[PDB]
Amino acid sequence: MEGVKKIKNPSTVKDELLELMFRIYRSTNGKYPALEWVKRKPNPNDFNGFREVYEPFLKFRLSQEFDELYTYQKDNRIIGTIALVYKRIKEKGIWWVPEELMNEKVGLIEFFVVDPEFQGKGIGSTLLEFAVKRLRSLGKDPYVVTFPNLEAYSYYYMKKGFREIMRYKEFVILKFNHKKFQLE
Amino acid sequence: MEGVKKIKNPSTVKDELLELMFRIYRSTNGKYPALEWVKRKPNPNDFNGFREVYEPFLKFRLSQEFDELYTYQKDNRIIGTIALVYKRIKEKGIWWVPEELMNEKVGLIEFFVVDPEFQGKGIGSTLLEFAVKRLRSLGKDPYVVTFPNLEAYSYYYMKKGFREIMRYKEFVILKFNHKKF
Repeated sequence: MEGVKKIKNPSTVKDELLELMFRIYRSTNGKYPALEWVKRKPNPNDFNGFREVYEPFLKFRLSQEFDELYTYQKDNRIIGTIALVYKRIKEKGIWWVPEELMNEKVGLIEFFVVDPEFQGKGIGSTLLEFAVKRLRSLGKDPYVVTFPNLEAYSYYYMKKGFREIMRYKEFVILKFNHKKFQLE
Repeated sequence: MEGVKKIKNPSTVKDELLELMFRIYRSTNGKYPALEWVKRKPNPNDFNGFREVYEPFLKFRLSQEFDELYTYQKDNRIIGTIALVYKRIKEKGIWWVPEELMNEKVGLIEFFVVDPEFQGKGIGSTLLEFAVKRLRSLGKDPYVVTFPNLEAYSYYYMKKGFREIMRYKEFVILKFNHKKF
């Protein structure tokens, strides 16, 4: 048995979600989920370090930020998630949200992920489609945020001695730094 | 045996490279290799459509863009690649680089990939480190070009009807356009 399932009280699945987010952090080698408020990011295989710096963030989002949390479950197991934020965005304090998106027709989608062992199974499409329609039925337009510095090559090169020097056109040029490389 | 091999005549392993690159195309669901000029990218599992659009580029690059091509092999099997461009870069038709950065001190690293089956085994590091060293020796400062739009989330969302509306240094906001979807 499987399917989309709404979580009545998002905070009650924090532990299960925490572990799902860690497996993703490890599978993506520290790429996701994003840790904007973290100076030094923990090793992707370090769960304790991950939890210590992510648990507080999740606790807050599950309690206040998220207005609706949806998950894809298979036999009572969360293998996919997606959250909606639409209740008074102007007062949500969402760090990336500009004044232009602080209006009644704005709907935010976030916390969208899929268990790394269930990719290309149609789960992401089902979740996203459900989320887009849910927001629409609420008279809201769907918006999302993304972090380009997480692009695969840039991310790899960056932690390999390269530094950003230019980003003209649809490209981002990086340059190797000898002193930065050895700094590892 | 295994290790890094310098391909004397890059155009000789064109077919094997095509095969490897298609495996990457399929493994990254159409993300890599980048097909910028392509308005309508072929389905990630469509080898014929992939070749028709990518093979001509690869062919040109192997013969006219790359000055040096290195691979990492396990016997005759290519499982990693990396190329160097540092000779007369102002005359290779390169469009993904600024005119201000096309001097004799510039060295370009491209065609860097590793077979999806050999991740986290040190292959990538070995090749990159080799490339960087070789470039520095020739008195060239190594540079690479990346495509931010290929970021996992962006790429996925853009494929699902999302379009960019606002851009910031650390993030980019995307809005769903039903009328377009």
